[PDB]
Amino acid sequence: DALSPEQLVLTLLEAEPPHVLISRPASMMMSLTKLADKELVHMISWAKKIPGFVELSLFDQVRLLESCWMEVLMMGLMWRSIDHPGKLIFAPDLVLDRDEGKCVEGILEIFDMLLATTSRFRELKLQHKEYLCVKAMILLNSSMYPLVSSRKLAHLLNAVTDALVWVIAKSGISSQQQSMRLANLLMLLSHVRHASNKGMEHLLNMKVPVYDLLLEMLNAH
Amino acid sequence: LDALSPEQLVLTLLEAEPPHVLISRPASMMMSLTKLADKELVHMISWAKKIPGFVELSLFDQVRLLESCWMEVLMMGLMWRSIDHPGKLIFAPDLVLDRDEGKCVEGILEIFDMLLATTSRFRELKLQHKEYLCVKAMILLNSSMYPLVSSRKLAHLLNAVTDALVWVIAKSGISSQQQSMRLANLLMLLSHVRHASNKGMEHLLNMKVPVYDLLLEMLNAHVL
Ligand SMILES: Oc1ccc([C@@H]2Oc3ccc(O)cc3[C@@H]3CC(F)(F)C[C@@H]32)cc1
Ligand SMILES: Oc1ccc([C@@H]2Oc3ccc(O)cc3[C@@H]3CC(F)(F)C[C@@H]32)cc1
Repeated sequence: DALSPEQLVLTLLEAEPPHVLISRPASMMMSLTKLADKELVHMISWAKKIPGFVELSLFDQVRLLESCWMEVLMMGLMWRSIDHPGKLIFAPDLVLDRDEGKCVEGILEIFDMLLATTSRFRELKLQHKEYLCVKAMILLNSSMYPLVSSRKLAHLLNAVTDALVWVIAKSGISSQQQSMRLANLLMLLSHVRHASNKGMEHLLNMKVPVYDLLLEMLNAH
Repeated sequence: LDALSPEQLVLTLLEAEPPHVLISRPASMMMSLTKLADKELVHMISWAKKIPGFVELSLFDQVRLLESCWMEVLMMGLMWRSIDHPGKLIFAPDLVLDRDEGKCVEGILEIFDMLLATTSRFRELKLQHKEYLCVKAMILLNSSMYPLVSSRKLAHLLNAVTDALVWVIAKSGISSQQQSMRLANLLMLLSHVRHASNKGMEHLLNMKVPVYDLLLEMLNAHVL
């Protein structure tokens, strides 16, 4: 019942992470990095509140968290930036516009992928309910391996899909359009995965250790 | 309009399928894969040009899509011809590799595992021949965001191929909830194809045949 469409969406609503303030006393990358570390903590809490997630093997839980985190953060970023072209609302005291991305090399390229994907969600008029479904799906779909408890993950992923399909249905649009909107949303996931891969590569080409800090949190989990 | 109809479209993509590519071998594993990719790219252009309406996009978009997708389309091809043989990758008729051979070159094993794992999901879903034809066109048409944010034309084309896939899934006979679930399951896999594509690109650029520059030459010739 907790995985019933309407109930599931309300449950994901309440599970939303709080606002994160970095509280600033290289530096741009310092801030982004301090932010990620803080957001990751709340991201774990968020996942655990997704009905059934805690019931997957701890193996799958850790697996999913480890490979999704960057995507989920960027999905979050895109959603709070969605109404402001040219800008990225990373956090309540960290708003960066595109050009601030020229400072650090390699980043401008990523800002442009994030801004372009956000632009696309804006054009589709992504709803609050749809966004809650898509973000859970990003988590649940982040890793193939735990799927090829696997029974449980597949069932959970189907449940969230049903909820997204349900959300699209009460849209009142025709059945052809419903299929098209589902397809348009899911194809955007490719692009969120893409920006995620670019941001990971760049983070690792860098000389705060988010990834190791994440692994500590995961061992804590 | 009618040439983009679900039935005609699937048949048109069928005929547009690239030929078998023989690498014809007289570092080495990576030499082979690289010489193969280069040969496949030529035919991939031809393939794209046969997708109804592709040629009627701006040359700028045609080049954007081709440059962004090529690795994904290649890997989509790989997964499809490997789909019935777990543990193996049929790259080409004289180049079959199994997981283990991926240990030789460093970094490659991880990619093989992503490819093999994605191929296994396509096998579990029982990907159909005409579903595969639709998905691979979608991979091309959805490879780059920028050309969409002639943009009217690309969105129309992307909708036509999607309609065709939805149509393919419909005549499957299954219920309406399952049709939605199948569409969703297929498209979520695109994320994993994109992913393997990104790992394979990164690995290719960390290397010391120049596939990407050779692609840009082909792209300039396509342009001239
Ligand atoms: O809510 C958040 C969402 C995403 C992030 C990431 O932060 C870093 C940090 C170091 C690094 O090298 C790459 C990145 C990537 C790429 C990006 F576009 F700059 C932002 C990404 C952080 C918080
Ligand atoms: O049909 C084909 C499909 C994909 C390819 C690619 O070939 C190279 C070549 C050099 C390199 O550094 C990376 C890769 C990636 C990664 C991979 F898994 F090894 C195979 C990929 C080639 C032909």
